[PDB]
Amino acid sequence: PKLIKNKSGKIFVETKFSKLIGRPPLLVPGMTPCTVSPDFVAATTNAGYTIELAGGGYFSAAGMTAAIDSVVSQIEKGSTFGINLIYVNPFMLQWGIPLIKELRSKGYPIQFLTIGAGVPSLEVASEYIETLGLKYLGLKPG
Amino acid sequence: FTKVIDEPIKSIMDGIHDGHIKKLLHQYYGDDESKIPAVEYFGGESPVEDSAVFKATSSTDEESWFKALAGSEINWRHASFLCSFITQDKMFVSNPIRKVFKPSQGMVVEISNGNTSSKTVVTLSEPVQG
Repeated sequence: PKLIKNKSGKIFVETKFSKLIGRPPLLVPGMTPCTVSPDFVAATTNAGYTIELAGGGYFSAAGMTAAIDSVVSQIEKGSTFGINLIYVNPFMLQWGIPLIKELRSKGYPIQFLTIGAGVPSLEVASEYIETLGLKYLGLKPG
Repeated sequence: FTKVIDEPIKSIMDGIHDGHIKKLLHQYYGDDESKIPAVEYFGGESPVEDSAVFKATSSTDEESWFKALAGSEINWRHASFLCSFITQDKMFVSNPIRKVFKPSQGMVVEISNGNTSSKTVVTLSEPVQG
């Protein structure tokens, strides 16, 4: 680990994850129901720290889209946030992965997708990596 | 460590970050912020000549081409030729500079005043009407 600074003088902890994301190497993981709130996700993003909007409190693509639109409205220009999905419920993935692909096609600031409670198979992970077009893919192995 | 109630996420994460920064500065810099390297912008780095003329061919490697156009020093040119996405009104889209400067046979890019970021100019020329 090292230290770096920008023109504004803000000191960043130069570390591989921080170098990739352009932000400090600290993140708020997807938490049902904590990160479900669009307000908390927007507040963390405005604070300048990675955060995952957890899908656990959303049971429909329309609901998650409304939450994502609320987060986008609440955050500043150029800001970004991730989305967290649980692998144990196939319904969650079936309504979420197409939604993430569609929102990324529209150009939504979905920096990354985190998969918790299970590691996707090689084929599923490849499909996510290719189709979603995210900056990086988070996986929570156990 | 979960003691103080209603501390904003900004305050908590900034406290952790400044703790890490202070400890790193004390240990591997000696409590001197001047030792910290400075870059124009910090981010977008994947985990994996004042006057220059570059030519794109069929077999030219796109990543090497974009690295050469970006240059070594971190600046707006670096961001333009390596940043994968640009920011729309509030949305993220592919980088038009990269899409335009995608290498192909016949493209010649002349970079002038590359050392000076303020005065740096990149001119891409292609065969037009022969």
